[PDB]
Amino acid sequence: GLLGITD
Repeated sequence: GLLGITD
């Protein structure tokens, strides 16, 4: 989820 990156 962080900046849309994986988590």
